[PDB]
Amino acid sequence: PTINQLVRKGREKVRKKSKVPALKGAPFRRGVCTVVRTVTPKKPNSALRKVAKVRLTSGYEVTAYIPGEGHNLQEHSVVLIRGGRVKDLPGVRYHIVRGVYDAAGVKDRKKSRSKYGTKKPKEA
Amino acid sequence: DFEEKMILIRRTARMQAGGRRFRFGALVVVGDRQGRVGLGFGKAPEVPLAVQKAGYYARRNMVEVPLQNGTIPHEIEVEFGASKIVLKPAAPGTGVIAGAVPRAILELAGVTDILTKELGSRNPINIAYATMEALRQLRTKADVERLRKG
Amino acid sequence: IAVREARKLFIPVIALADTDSDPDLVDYIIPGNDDAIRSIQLILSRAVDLIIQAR
Amino acid sequence: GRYIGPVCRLCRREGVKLYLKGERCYSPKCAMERRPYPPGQHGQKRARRPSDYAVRLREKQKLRRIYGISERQFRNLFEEASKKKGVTGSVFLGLLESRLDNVVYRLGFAVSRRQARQLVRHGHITVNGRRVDLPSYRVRPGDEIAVAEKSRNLELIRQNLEAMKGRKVGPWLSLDVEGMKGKFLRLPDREDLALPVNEQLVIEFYSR
Amino acid sequence: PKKVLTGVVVSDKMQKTVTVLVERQFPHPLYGKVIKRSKKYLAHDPEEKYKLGDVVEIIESRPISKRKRFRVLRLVESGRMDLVEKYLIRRQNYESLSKR
Amino acid sequence: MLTDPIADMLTRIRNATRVYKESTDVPASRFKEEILRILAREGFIKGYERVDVDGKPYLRVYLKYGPRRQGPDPRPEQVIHHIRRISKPGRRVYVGVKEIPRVRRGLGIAILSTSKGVLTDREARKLGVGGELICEVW
RNA sequence: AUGCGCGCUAGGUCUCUGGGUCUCCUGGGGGCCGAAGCUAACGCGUUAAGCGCGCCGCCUGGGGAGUACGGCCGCAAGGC
RNA sequence: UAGCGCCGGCCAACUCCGUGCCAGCAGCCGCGGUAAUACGGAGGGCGCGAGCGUUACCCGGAUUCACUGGGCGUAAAGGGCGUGUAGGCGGCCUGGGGCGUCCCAUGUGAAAGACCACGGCUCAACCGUGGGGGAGCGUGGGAUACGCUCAGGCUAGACG
Ligand SMILES: [Zn+2]
Repeated sequence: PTINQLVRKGREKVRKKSKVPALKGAPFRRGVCTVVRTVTPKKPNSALRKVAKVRLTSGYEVTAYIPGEGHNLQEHSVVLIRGGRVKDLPGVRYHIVRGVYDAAGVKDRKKSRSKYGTKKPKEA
Repeated sequence: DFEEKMILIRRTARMQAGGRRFRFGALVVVGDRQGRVGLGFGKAPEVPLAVQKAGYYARRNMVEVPLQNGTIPHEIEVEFGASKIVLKPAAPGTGVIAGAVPRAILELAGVTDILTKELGSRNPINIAYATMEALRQLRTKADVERLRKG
Repeated sequence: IAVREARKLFIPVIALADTDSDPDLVDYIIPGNDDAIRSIQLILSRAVDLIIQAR
Repeated sequence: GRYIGPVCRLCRREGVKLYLKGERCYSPKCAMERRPYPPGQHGQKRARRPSDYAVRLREKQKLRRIYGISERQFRNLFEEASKKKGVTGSVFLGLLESRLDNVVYRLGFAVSRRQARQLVRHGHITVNGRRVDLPSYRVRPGDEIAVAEKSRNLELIRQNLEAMKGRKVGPWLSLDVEGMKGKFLRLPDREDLALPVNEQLVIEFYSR
Repeated sequence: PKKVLTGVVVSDKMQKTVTVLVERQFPHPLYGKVIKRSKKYLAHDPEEKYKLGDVVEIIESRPISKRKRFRVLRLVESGRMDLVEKYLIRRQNYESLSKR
Repeated sequence: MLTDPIADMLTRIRNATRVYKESTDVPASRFKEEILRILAREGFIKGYERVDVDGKPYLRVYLKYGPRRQGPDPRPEQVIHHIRRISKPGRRVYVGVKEIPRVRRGLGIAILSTSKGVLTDREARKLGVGGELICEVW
């Protein structure tokens, strides 16, 4: 456009929208698990992905994902939610930190222990 | 006598009477790191033959580059199709700041210090052609004076 | 086509060009008629005589 | 701290006779004279053509491992050199050679940069008649790098300085062997160092 | 020093008061184009010797009223009515800019 | 209508140059002739003179080219490759002494309308004055 | 599927309408090829989609959606 | 005291077993149905190192709001068409003003932060002492080319 048009109207700045609205601008939220249900991937993938349903310290209540091999998630477990989205499952936008509040680190991990929080295995 | 460099191997397919028939194309840069650069694009049913054809084409199609202190006399910007390149002179001890294609092309030129930016479309072939054109469109003080003053 | 090929290989072009011709593609040009056999014969004869003499 | 562990494995990986292990890397045991291929299960296979990033990273790693300092310190030195004036490569190489440990190694008080680092850290070395015990200390032209009066009778320094008799030290360094003391004359030039590194790749690496 | 502005009288419908439209030009902060703006100042005149379409000159002064802080110094040029009707038409265009 | 005379002159020069004419005509003006003399001094044009066309003052500009090139496309190299107009009606561009651009590392020229007449970038820097930035030529 | 106004950049050919000294020159309007040039390409090309200037109106991934809410205009269907 | 991440391409690091669309990985493309360098574990390797990863937010990459630096025949984008208000823009030649514009001097632009130099903590972080730079705005003076304004003319635009 002309300089006059730019003076009169100008350019509008683009606004980013958060992909994790439930967190309310926090890295993590502590929630309470309600329903532990397995579901199916989108299309090319076929599995039984474990999904929790959690009510957070915020006003929100959103579906989560449980990463690892095995979990001890009950219907009343108090757990910390995390960022990250699963491409397969249509609706989940959050992960779970394994081994913080009620959840425990998936047993006998040996390679990637920072994720799936597990203590260093004692060798003898 | 001349150094050879590889840009890309791409495999293209044409349909036939119920079947896919392939062909290979190679973009190759040929230079001597003294101010001579050659770029060739060769299509052949096989990768070795494509490379050979590209080398041949590059050897035929050569450009002289007017270097000084291992850099470009003046800044330039050239658009080739929907792709734009920018070249700028740089002080000694800067390095070749470029993408894969411009860095590869300017390395064999003997250029040591340059600032570049790839704009518009970023098709490697078009970028390479734009770079070659930009190199072809460089003038020194002597050339400018000879044109103007005579 | 021949003119184009001569351009490609840096071979100087001599032509007996006429009204409907492009002077730019010809380095050494003879502006004359390319029809009317008389003219063609005259120019070619003179040129060939000069070539023979210059051997 | 710094890198602690095997040495000539780096010689192999870089594929150049890196003089890191003192004297053994001179005698036919540098692992370059025998088994000169990179370490690992696939060390002796046909290697694919390295990428631009691969080449630049290898160059930077080789240069860093020559001096054996932290990556953070290397980055800091690069930034300091870049922010300075003159040619970035030349200034960087000059700054890297100003380290006290490296100067000690160059003078011949030690057989290796690591041994020189240990000698500096343990306080055997003195600058301008004052004890300095920091490997990362930067020296200036016209500084006296000498051995402490306590460490003068050590067998290590004795053999080191006797073996340096009739041996030519760097042009920018002057050594008074009998006095067990040395001098820093000027910043070393690009040509002065016989480093198998093209600093342009280092500049290009840190550019991205 | 005290700020001095120049403008055209566009109102005299008040006792001992006139409305002066001060004109300002300045380059745009971003687009560099020279931009032209205007502002209205209530000026104090005790003698009522100034009329519409008079180019006057004002000076910063101690407050007289809520919106009065300027006094009239000198008449520069008179009968510049063109500016006055320009202002009036610009102002009168507003009725045609409503919604209801 | 015709809103910008100097832009018109630049466009005329460019258009005539791109078709390898020996001459071009532009309506006469003092500012135009000043620009023309500045261009001629730097050896961008062969020359100019004031002619009369159908009872109206005109300026005839003589264009300069390089030698006839070898091989395909034997058209001569241009002397004026690129001529833009910087300060246009509706957006005036002014620069101080510290902000006079260097065009093509000095291989080109920037023509300024300074308080001390129409100068180039070099003359403006030497004298130490700035003004309206008219055009850049390289 | 091409906003308006003005200026510059080879021509060839067919038409409508004027003027002159009437094989032809000179204006205006409508088509078809095509220099330079432009474009992702198709193509445009003195009736530019070329080279420039001034002003205006719009665009910022696809759906959801010309939908919902709010406002304005109509008898209504509906329109912005 | 030596740990942490990674080894399909981006992006530096490859083999053997368990596995058979299950368990699972994933930032994107996607990998897994018995010969997986992509899943799990080993050996090896790469990167950093008293740290290494993950999540949240900002900038960049994004020339993807484009003033520097975009576009509207067919990709998203010319208003259905006129007349016209405010506004924006504007022929040639002289003269007066110096509002924009340019230049010089000067006041301000606190300290701390940024830059340069030299120094004190054994080095560094940190700090100290000097020196500049600094968008902008007052104040005094100078210039008139281009905008502006004013006065007098011209016919190439426009109108009759
Ligand atoms: Zn070794």
